Amino acid sequence: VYQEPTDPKFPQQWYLSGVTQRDLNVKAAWAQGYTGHGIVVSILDDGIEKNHPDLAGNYDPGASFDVNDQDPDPQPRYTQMNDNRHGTRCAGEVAAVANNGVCGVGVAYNARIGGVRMLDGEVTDAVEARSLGLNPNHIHIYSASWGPEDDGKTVDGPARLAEEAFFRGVSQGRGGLGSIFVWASGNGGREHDSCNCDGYTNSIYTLSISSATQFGNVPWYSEACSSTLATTYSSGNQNEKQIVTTDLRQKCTESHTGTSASAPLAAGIIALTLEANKNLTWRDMQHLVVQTSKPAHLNANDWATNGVGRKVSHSYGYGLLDAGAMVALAQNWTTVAPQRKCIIDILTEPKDIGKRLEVRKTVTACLGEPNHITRLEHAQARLTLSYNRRGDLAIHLVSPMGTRSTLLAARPHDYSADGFNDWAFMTTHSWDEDPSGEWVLEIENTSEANNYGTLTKFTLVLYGTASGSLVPR
Amino acid sequence: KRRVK
Ligand SMILES: [Ca+2]
Ligand SMILES: [Ca+2]
Ligand SMILES: [Ca+2]
Ligand SMILES: [Cl-]
Ligand code: NA
Ligand code: NA
Ligand code: NA
Repeated sequence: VYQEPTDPKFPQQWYLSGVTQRDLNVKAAWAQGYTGHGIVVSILDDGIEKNHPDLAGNYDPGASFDVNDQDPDPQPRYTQMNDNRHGTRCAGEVAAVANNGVCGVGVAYNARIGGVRMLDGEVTDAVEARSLGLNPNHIHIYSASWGPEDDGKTVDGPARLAEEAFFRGVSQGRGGLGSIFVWASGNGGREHDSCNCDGYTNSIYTLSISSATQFGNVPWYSEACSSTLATTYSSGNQNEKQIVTTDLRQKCTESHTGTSASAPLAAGIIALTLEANKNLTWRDMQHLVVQTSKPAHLNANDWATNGVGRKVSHSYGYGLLDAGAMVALAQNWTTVAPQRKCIIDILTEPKDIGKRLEVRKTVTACLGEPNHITRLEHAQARLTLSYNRRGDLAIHLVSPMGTRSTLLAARPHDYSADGFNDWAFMTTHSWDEDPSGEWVLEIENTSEANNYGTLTKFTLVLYGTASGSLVPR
Repeated sequence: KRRVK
């Protein structure tokens, strides 16, 4: 009989388990025997307090480095305002030690945990690449609770070295199975930011994780977009509980918050899942997340059923992670087929946007060719366009099965006249659909202003396979 | 900043 942790703050970890069903179903995974043993997670952040009484027992120097100061020791820099507490808080969510009379427990409280000190300084492309590419045959899972500015006017993503690190990680990392990159989808909710304007979350190589409050609502800081894959609990209003974790100076906190707290919980659940089947590829893991995540009782006004019967929201992706269901489905999972890529250049001539532009195109999805896709995974609309005020644009993409993805919602603060330069807007919402047939791109001016511009390129990029479907939900 | 917590 599984005995749940006795740690003093475990009863306050409302998101891990409970009779109420408002949790991530993590105790059910623990009871199946999965606690993270043998899995290695690295927190890419401002450092990790490696001697913290709730981290020391799980700490892994092989999962750690200090990129800011070019040394192996990721110890945080101590300051009066405890500025560098952030990475230690994230690490405790993943792998805080259980049953040791200290604070609470990690989701994967027997996993090995490290940290890359890379935020305490100028975060260049090279700094990101050296962190994302750290010891990729030892680290299984990378957790990143940082990214481009959430001011609601930035469009930015990995530069060349960082993108090269993503492709090297998913291709050769973890023995060729692929590094698992977990990303926090963003804190830009108050600025009406879109997490599709963030190339890290929008990447197909990352599992972008959004947040839900204790009462099942969309937090004030949440960013909606089509690239988000799933959700974990985090903070909300001041009547809702928050996240319990290790804090700087060997302390315990019950007030960890924001998008930053969601990705580490996902990384922990993925660690449990990898223990249940160490042969899962980076794409396997995203399939498991899609199939097992739970919409129920998450409140949103945009829940839609896609072409294969799955509910999906721009606030939540496929819903809340379910650790028990993840580890159960992992055990007998059949590795997916190799990833195919079908490139469809849509336009025959540039198109003026004006007040509204609709581009319709019927595709065969590389019928007759070795990259024929009948089972979609990610889809991208790679758009090049000019426009006088970028944030007045709203962009939607409709799949042949009728699933409408919001690629871009209005961003009131985005006054940019720089448009989009082959920006690869990504949607997870048509996962497992057949992409053959009519795709529709809609670009509209959401303001009364007389805006102007031109769409000069629209590449539809389909990823997926031609085998192995399930009966739709 | 180029990147933020
Ligand atoms: Ca150091
Ligand atoms: Ca503990
Ligand atoms: Ca953002
Ligand atoms: Cl590619
Ligand atoms: Na590979
Ligand atoms: Na992503
Ligand atoms: Na079709």
